[PDB]
Amino acid sequence: KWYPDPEFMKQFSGPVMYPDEVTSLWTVPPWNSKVTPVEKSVRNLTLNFGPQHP
Amino acid sequence: QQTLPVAEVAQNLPKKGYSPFGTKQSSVAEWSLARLDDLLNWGRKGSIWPLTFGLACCAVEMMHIAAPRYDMDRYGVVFRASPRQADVIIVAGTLTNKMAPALRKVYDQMPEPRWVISMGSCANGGGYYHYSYSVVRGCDRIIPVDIYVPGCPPTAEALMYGVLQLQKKVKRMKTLQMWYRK
Ligand code: SF4
Repeated sequence: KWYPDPEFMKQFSGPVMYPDEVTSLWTVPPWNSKVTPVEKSVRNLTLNFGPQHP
Repeated sequence: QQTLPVAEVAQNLPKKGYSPFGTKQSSVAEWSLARLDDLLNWGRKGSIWPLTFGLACCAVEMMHIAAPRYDMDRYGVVFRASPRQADVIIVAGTLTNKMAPALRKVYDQMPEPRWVISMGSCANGGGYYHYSYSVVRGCDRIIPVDIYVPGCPPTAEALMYGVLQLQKKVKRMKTLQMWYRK
């Protein structure tokens, strides 16, 4: 008996089940579909307060 | 050296005029340009706005002048903080190397006609710290000084006397009258 094998499960599993030059190129399968944000560096504002300052 | 005239010499002499140029102008253009200079100088003379740089020790006198004993706004002088709106800069205190580029930058960010008073010995010639590895010997080496107020510090009377001397210099400046020759 043939059962659905990893080849049959690789029929799908691309971003397009009939992958093309572009979809096959880049893939974005975050399984959870809930990708956490990645913290950035929020550079602050710089003030040369003084000397010329009351 | 000259000396004031004596009582009888004063009696002979007339009024010393008001415009320091005098009233000997020949032609209409000369006479007219004399008056316009007088008005300009009168404006720039009556209202003069120090920048209050005031680094140190001298600064305390720079504040006492603002104080109500020898009132300076009485003469038309006000401390505008922003150098774009300040017409005069009373450099007071020592000029260290860290400060030298700062003073230069502040000076030329100010628009002209800009006059500088070097108050105190520390600014005049480096004062008491003259032979120091970190001090600008004088402030003449960074900026064009206009009036020197000797003292350590100068007594407030001395400072605002110098201010009046600057007013006299502002009074006698010849810009239109002598553009006509230019
Ligand atoms: S000149 Fe005299 S009063 Fe002025 S900063 Fe130097 S030590 Fe102080």
